Amino acid sequence: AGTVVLDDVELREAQRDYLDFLDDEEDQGIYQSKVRELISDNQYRLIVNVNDLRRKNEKRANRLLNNAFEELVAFQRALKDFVASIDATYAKQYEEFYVGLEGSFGSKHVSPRTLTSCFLSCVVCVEGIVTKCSLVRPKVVRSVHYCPATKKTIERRYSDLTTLVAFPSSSVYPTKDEENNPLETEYGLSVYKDHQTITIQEMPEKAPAGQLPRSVDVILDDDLVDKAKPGDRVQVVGTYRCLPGKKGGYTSGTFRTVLIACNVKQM
Amino acid sequence: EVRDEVAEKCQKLFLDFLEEFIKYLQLAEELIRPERNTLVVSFVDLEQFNQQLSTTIQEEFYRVYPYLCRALKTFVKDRKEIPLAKDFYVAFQDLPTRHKIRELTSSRIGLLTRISGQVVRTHPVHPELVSGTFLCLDCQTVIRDVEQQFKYTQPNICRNPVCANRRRFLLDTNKSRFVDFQKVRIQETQAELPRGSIPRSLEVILRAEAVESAQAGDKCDFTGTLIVVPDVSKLSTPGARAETNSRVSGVDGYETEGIRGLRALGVRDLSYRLVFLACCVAPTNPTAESIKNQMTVKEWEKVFEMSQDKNLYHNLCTSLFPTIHGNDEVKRGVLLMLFGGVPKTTGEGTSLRGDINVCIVGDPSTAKSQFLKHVEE
Amino acid sequence: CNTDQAGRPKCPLDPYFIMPDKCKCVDFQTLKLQELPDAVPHGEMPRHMQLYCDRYLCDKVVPGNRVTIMGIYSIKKFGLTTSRGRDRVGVGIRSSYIRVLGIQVDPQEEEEFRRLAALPNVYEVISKSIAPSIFGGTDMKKAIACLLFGGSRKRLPDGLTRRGDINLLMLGDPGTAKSQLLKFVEKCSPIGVYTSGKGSSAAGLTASVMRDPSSRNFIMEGGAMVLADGGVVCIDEFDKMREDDRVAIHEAMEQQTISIAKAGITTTLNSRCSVLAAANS
Amino acid sequence: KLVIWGTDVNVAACKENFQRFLQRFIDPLAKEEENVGIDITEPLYMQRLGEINVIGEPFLNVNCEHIKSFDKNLYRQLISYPQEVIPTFDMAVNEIFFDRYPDSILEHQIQVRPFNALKTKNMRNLNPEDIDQLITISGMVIRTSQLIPEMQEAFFQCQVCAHTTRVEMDRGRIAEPSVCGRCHTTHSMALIHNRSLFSDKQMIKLQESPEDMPAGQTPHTVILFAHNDLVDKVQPGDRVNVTGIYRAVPIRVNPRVSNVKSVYKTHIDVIHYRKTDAKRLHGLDEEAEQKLFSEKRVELLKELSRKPDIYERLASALAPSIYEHEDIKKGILLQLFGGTRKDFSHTGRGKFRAEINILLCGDPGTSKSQLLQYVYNLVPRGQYTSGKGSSAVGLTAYVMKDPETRQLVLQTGALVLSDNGICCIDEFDKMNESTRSVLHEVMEQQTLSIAKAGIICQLNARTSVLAAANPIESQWNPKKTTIENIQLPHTLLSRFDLIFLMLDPQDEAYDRRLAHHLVALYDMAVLKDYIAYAHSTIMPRLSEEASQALIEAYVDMRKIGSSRGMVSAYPRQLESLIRLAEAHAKVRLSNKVEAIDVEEAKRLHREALKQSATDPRTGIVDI
DNA sequence: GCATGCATGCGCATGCATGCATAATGCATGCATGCGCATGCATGC
Ligand SMILES: Nc1ncnc2c1ncn2[C@@H]1O[C@H](COP(=O)(O)OP(=O)(O)O)[C@@H](O)[C@H]1O
Ligand SMILES: Nc1ncnc2c1ncn2[C@@H]1O[C@H](COP(=O)(O)OP(=O)(O)O)[C@@H](O)[C@H]1O
Ligand SMILES: [Mg+2]
Ligand SMILES: [Zn+2]
Ligand SMILES: [Zn+2]
Repeated sequence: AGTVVLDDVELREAQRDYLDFLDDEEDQGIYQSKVRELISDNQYRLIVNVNDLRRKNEKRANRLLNNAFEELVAFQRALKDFVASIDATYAKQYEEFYVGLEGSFGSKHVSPRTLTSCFLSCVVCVEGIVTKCSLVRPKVVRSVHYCPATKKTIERRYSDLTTLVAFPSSSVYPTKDEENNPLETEYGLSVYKDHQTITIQEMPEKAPAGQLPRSVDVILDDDLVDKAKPGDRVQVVGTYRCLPGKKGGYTSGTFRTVLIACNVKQM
Repeated sequence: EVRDEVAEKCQKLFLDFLEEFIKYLQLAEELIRPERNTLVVSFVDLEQFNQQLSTTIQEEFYRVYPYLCRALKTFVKDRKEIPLAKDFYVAFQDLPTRHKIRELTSSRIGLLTRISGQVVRTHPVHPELVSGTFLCLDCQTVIRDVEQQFKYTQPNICRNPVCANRRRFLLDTNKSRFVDFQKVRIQETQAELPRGSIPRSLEVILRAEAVESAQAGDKCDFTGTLIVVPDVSKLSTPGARAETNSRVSGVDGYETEGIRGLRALGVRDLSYRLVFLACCVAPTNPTAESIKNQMTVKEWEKVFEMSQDKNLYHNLCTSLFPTIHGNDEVKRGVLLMLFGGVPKTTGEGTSLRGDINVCIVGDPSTAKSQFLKHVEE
Repeated sequence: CNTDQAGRPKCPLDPYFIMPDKCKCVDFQTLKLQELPDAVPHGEMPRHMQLYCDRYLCDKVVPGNRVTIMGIYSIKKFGLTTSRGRDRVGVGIRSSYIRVLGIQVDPQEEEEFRRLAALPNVYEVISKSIAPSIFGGTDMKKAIACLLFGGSRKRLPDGLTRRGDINLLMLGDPGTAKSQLLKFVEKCSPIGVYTSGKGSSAAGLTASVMRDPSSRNFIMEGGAMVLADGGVVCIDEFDKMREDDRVAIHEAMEQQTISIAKAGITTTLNSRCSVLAAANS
Repeated sequence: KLVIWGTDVNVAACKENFQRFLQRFIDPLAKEEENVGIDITEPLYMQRLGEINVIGEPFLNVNCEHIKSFDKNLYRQLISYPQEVIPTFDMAVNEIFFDRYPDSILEHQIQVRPFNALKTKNMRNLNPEDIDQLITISGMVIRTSQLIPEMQEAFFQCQVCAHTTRVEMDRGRIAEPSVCGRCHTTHSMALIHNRSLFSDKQMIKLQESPEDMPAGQTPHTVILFAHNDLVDKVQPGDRVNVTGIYRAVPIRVNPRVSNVKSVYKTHIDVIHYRKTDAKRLHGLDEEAEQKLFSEKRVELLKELSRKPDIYERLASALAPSIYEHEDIKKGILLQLFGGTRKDFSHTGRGKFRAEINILLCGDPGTSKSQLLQYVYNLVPRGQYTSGKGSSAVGLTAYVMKDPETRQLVLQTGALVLSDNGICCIDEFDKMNESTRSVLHEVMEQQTLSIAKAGIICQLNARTSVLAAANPIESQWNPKKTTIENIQLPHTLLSRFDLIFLMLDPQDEAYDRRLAHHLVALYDMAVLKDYIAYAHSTIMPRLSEEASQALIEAYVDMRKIGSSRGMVSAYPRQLESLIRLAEAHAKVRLSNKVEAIDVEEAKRLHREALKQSATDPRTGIVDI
């Protein structure tokens, strides 16, 4: 697709606002030492207090709580910019960095029983116990192939959940050359990331007496794979989104709602 | 069902006319032969029999005529045994009024008129559909007796309530109903021309027995109807058009845009043209044995009186050219050319001329074109 | 694809995909309703109905409530699908349901209370009000009244707590009007549970925990003690209790909490109940 | 409602205004010249309504300027929004007619037709501000198509139970029922065209004759649509005035698609036709009706005719700005009157030419061209051709195909448009033999025969020819004879009724008179009415005295023209003498031709050719 | 110079290769849960 965007006032202004938020030169901020600690520890994500952001810039906090995905993208872009600024060498290792959230969310502090469609597409906080966990599985991101017949190597890029909706043109594994010469997959050069799924239930101590419990399903990405175990009391902060069903003609009109974690805390 | 009062009364009165006022029984006796389909009825007999019936038929010709056809069919069926497949038609001759070609207007559509004209062209004869039979391609239902009028018309809708098919049908030609067909062109005569105007041209249509007559170059009177037939490429600009009364709107993804919306509402362009259907064709002004038989006793008396006169050589010279003075030699030559000789053929395959050709050369003003004009007249 | 494209090549068949992030969503719930036992015909199985709840009608009803519902009687519409299963007798039957439109569940008073409580004679009035139909036992009635009012709980900086509720015992001969006082207490208190030893007909005295094998969820069943918080529990037949309940009630009475541990789970439940027990010789 | 959306028109106010005006209006300036057959002292339009009741014509004609004189608001509202104003006028008139004359039988109610909107502007000056407004046109009709039937009410029949319904057209579209009314079947209703109701339509093409002309503007063609009774009220070659609305229509991209073009088309919807003109003579339409109510004018003209010198007076009144050549003007007047149109079909001879063809042969330095221009501008149905500019196919008729519709097989030429009119041919020498071949038949048989592929027809070309010619050397060389100077075939020359040999005598009195007249250069209605009355009210006939005078003139002419060098005589000259005598009889308003007319015709014939001064045995003109 | 020949020129019909427009229904699979069975653990007397 050759379509590109030239100007966008909102996105550029939000990126500038986050750039000013994470400067910490004329202020008593600490995020600079946090970034230096991340570089020292080879980790690739940051946790930022929501109350701190609201104190410094209330409008940005309101927009981020009300709208998650675009603001999170702007955060990640700003992190990439400042990591490049402080030490451009370290930013080469990882594609993109991530943002965690922390602080008192207030009204959005929501129990698994009180999660509703009113909080869709926003960042929510939930307290619960872990009941089901699944095995860690790798997922392909970048694929590399070699052709012994013509001595040529090719690479294909994959982006499935990066974009909201995917199409059959993507997510196709190449196996043959343009002249039907067989290709040999080379697993060393490819790129994979880990994936896990967990389930969280409202704690029996908090649930009303005599009533059945209610649960939420969470997806854990590459960094947060081993941070949870069954039978554990945790607090999860993350986005609440709908799940796109696969292609079909007739739809009943009922989506599946899945919480995508950004921060997992052992209370 | 719903019936028509005027049609029933016209049927009853026309049956009374055919049974009471009998030449028409004698003509129905001839109607047995397979080459005859039409009954010829004199209109003065209708006028004498019932002025009310005559006025009703004149003011309601198109609406009543098919029912008179059924009455005639019942009459011939009662009088004789004829297979039900054959059809029959009615004709009228002696209208007491004439109408000029330009006097034909939209108010006269459907009534009985009589005009005069000159034939210019005749097309070949073809069979045509009258009432068709169709088979539905989805539910295999048979639909019979669909009227074609003046266009190839399919059934409006499949008669099965659940099917509702209006686009896919097959035609079974074996069960269908046919009629002969021929097209002719006529032109307005010179005597009817107004100032600085080109003669008007009209199309005439002949069905079944009347197809034979009206050869090219004739100067004939027609009696029939004036009927409207649709046309295609008349409107380069949008005009009057049809649509459906149902209050139906589109849905997202199937919005009634231009082409799809026009096709969904069944929009058709209302374009039309004027066409004349003829039921009676006559000469404007009317095998030696046949010619002798055609002439009446008084005409034959006149012919015989002319035959045995020597002055026929002289008097014919003066009769055709009364005003031209002298030049009797040219008059005699022109008469001899008019009568002509006898053509013959030889045994070797050659042919010999039987016609005569005449040339006139003269000084100016010697009445040279008067002979040409007199022979043309 | 409804786009005018002349000169351009055209889109294929069935080219549409649903975008999930650009949709408006609302809450959805289904309920199961049973015929009232008060009106079920004799010797006939009860009938059932399915209810649809949208938006703000959700979570307004808890299972076990007696409700009156106003709605629209409808059928499901998911296309003209073919019948399934090995039984195909029924022809042209659409599952029916009810679309719920309305639900009903079956400071001057403060001025009056403040005016009343200021009197010095309120003690006698309250003592008289406590079961006036019962002869004698004025001291017993006053003890029941102060039971109903209850004490005050006090947490401490060390994290230790001290009980703020009152526990009473009544031992006596049969026919001494003990059960009637317990029933009056159960009715009088804003929250009250009346039980015997060994629990009740279909409810235990203490809570229990199980694990659902199909979908792994830790379910807890409400007991007679857990179902009450800040209420009064009247207990007949104190002698018939089983061993497990007898051991648990020690902690329930002392520290007002119950502790249950099973494979992969450890939980502590709150039970802040006043105890009013009766027993025989 | 007080006002109509997009306008300021009130219905009741305009209705009352029109009803009052139909009773109140009186104009003193309109004398008996145009207030014809009406008592002027009485209101005019009420008298018109009374005359309508007398005759029963369902149509009334209203002049706009009278309404403007009564008030300006009504005039402006009628011009701006004809659609909201005219229907009110119809009912306003109908109520008055039915109240004053109850139970008068009519087939339909009264419809009002405005006329004479004051606009003297070039049509190219029209602007979008004037879309859907009332305008006037003065022009000539060249093409009229056949009638088109257009539907107004559709007839539907139920195919299942024979139930029949009628649907009236609304907003130009017909909505056919999708469900029956007695069996409730869907889509069982079929449309039958012949049972429906239709109306007539006609398309006309008109050639503009603007009063104001910019620099370098080509001629214009205007498309008009005429409906109902207005059909067949005009014929090609007629010069008319038209009043109608100005429209705009979109054009389809191609016939098979419904897309329309952005640039709109244009046309004019005719409402009113007028034939009267204050500069040209009366047409044949008004002559065929009894509209000579002006008995005062009739008496005045009949008294004038008895005066002796009126003939010369007419020759004086034919052209005020033209010189002493009285013989030429007398010949042109006799041409205007024309001979009697006898009927000879019973004889079998064919048509007999009853008109007058004249030739003027002279040097270019004369006034024959001005005479042709004046005759062209004076008489309706006039055409002008010049030399090689026209071709043989340009005259008569030519094969065409419509640029708007499929076909228009034949289209008339210059000569046919001149039917019952005058054709002026200039530079007759330069015309090729191909066109002279056509002229040979046109000038005598009054008919044309065309035989081409699929086109065999005979047309009427009853025209009168005024031809101009020059000497071969552009000088009248006296050494050469008349025939050598003219250089035309005798067959073509014999058909001319009069031949005028313009010659320069170089007389001093002529020079003085012409110089004085030309430097000094630095009743028409009575003449028009007299010419129309004489042309439409009298049939000349002659007695035996005129017969013998004509025979004597013929033999004398044959004796004189026998000698070579001069133009010889032929029997057609006798018929020319007859036609001139009949025209002179018409001039005197006499049904009987006297010997005076024959003698005058002989005198004109002798003087036109200058045979008196010409030397009979050498063919050389002398002075 | 006038009479004739004629190479150029224009508009509307059909024939033929490419190109354009259309367009839901039936069958299969995995998740939830009842019903019969044998082992085994825990609880009395
Ligand atoms: N012999 C004659 N008898 C009667 N009329 C004649 C005679 N000769 C000539 N005419 C008149 O003279 C005219 C001759 O013109 P026309 O015959 O057309 O000449 P051409 O045919 O040579 O061109 C006719 O109108 C005719 O009436
Ligand atoms: N003092 C009293 N006043 C009123 N009713 C009494 C009194 N003593 C006993 N009764 C009646 O006797 C019955 C006592 O039965 P119950 O209270 O169940 O005995 P227990 O509590 O010992 O099992 C009650 O129904 C009560 O109506
Ligand atoms: Mg001739
Ligand atoms: Zn069907
Ligand atoms: Zn019906």
